[PDB]
Amino acid sequence: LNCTASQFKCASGDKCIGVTNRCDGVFDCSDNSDEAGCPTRPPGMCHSDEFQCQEDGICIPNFWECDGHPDCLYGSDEHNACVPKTCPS
Repeated sequence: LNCTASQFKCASGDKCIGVTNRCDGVFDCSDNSDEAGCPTRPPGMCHSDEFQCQEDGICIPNFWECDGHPDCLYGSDEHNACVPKTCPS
């Protein structure tokens, strides 16, 4: 018998782990079918959701960009070109 859609049916079929553990960085079931299809695709550039810092390229969440805090090595996340409004209220 099958399992719920929330339970990712592993290609092995041994364990029907949840989709929350599908591509979660953890080999939950056999053959790593949960993590086999991980579309990280970092071709030297960070993922779309993660801002790539200018000086070093270290990936940070895009929310950290122009967040009022120099998360970057040189604060390129708070780059002068941004001029964010960043209303405290």
